[PDB]
Amino acid sequence: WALEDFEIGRPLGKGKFGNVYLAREKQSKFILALKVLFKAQLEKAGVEHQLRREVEIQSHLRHPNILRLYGYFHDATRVYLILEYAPLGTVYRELQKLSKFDEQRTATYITELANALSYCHSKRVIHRDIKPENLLLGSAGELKIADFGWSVTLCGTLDYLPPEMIEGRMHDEKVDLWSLGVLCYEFLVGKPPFEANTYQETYKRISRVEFTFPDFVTEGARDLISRLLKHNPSQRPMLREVLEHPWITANSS
Amino acid sequence: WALEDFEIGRPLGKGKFGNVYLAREKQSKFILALKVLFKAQLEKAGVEHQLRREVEIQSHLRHPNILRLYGYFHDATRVYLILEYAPLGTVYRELQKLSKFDEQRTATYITELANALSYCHSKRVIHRDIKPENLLLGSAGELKIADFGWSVTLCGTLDYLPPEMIEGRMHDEKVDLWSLGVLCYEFLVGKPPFEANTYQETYKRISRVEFTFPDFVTEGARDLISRLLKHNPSQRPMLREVLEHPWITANSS
Ligand SMILES: C[C@H]1C[C@](Cc2nc(Nc3nccs3)cc3ccccc23)(C(=O)O)CCN1Cc1cccc(Cl)c1F
Ligand SMILES: C[C@H]1C[C@](Cc2nc(Nc3nccs3)cc3ccccc23)(C(=O)O)CCN1Cc1cccc(Cl)c1F
Repeated sequence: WALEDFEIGRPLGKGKFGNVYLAREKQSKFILALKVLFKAQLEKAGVEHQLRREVEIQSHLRHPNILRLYGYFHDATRVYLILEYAPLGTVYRELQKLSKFDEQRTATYITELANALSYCHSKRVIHRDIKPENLLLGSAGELKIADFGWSVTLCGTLDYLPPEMIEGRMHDEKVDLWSLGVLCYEFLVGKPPFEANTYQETYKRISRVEFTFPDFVTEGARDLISRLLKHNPSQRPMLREVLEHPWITANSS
Repeated sequence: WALEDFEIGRPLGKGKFGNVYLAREKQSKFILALKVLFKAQLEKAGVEHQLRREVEIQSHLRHPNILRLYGYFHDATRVYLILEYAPLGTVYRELQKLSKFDEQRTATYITELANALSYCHSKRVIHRDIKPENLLLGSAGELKIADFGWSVTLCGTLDYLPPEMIEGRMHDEKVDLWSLGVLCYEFLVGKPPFEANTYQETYKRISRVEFTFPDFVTEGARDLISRLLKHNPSQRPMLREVLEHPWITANSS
């Protein structure tokens, strides 16, 4: 794989880490997206190890609701990621356009997200927080997790370590349950549940789990969102509980 | 401060990070220990930031049961730490020499440790795991914590973070309560409570908190050790509870 194998189109975002472009593989004429990351930028920020781990994880993820990584390559200064192109843009842009989503559209997206996350959980892969600007849309309107936000000793010290230092990240697998609650609310309401005018007030609202619903949010949607937005991570439902929630099964396409 | 200000004596340990030596300040003839760390070694291991934070914390710690950092200095390639010299060596060496400690010696050391840790807790400083080889002894037999094992955002992301990602390290302040339990047991018994022939068996014993006491360990010592060695960090006592435990108040000098 080399840069010359691709015809480049319009930019699809610019950042300090990498630029993304629409591209076409020259031989096949297959449309895709090419992300170019600069090695020195990744090294200077101490994110190069984190990137390699996320790319290795992402290589084995094949799901309709996860943005596909077709392959990758590099040269002396840059790493190139060959990605699926999602033609309908972000869920964030769609929410801006529509103001808020109806219950069918929302339950469908939540199902797609929980399916992707359940598929990853079965491979012992968990995801961190999820933002709607990192959720892309395919030609048939399928949502695509596109952030790559995945995660999978000193001598003579084991004897002295407590269980929490050796058992690993205990309930880090529950961060994405809280993200589904925030997204389900944001999709129905048009804004995230803890949004406030200042950092301190936003922090207070999340830490105390202080949120209310507009009157139009229905009983089923409130029940699901209230179960997802638990302060204690272990009390948040399993993804299989989300997929079988009656508001989800009634409204999801 | 410069190297020429000190007369160097015998080595007090050698490692890939730094060498320690007995030293005497030339003008005052005051005995101390000088630790020399190589900047390139610290940088290559990605421990240089961690070191600066621990040294900054350690600069403000003045307690008879914490090894004193008198000051520090550097040149082009190395960082020098000017430390208190503890003439009676480690608690680890004393335990080897005596086989095990009596209840008075043990309760006294536990008190000294809990006092140091309580003093740090009041300054919002917590400690990680504690090993007896990092516990030194002063001329009057006072134990000295000497490991420096102390500890004190993306745009548009706060709205999407769960409480556990913003509230910080929740109960990391409880690791050192588990260390006091392991040390109290090791001091009375002569070996740590979860010691086993293999890594897998040691891991199993800590994770399941599977330990027993030799018949000679008394009721009071069992009560304290059993309260410290709780799997759930939040259920371990506060340091003030350790200091007021009747086995401690009865046996501590
Ligand atoms: C900064 C924005 C630019 C972006 C451009 C854009 N992309 C597509 N489809 C793609 N399929 C693959 C990659 S982009 C379709 C578009 C349709 C109309 C308008 C802009 C479009 C947008 O404005 O929606 C995409 C989202 N982020 C970047 C970004 C964020 C996370 C991950 C990735 Cl990989 C990423 F690129
Ligand atoms: C590898 C061993 C070597 C050591 C040497 C030694 N030190 C002292 N007293 C000191 N007061 C200040 C620093 S050393 C007294 C001794 C008495 C007899 C025999 C050896 C002695 C030992 O064998 O006990 C000390 C413990 N660790 C090193 C070590 C570990 C953690 C922190 C530090 Cl700073 C450190 F140096």
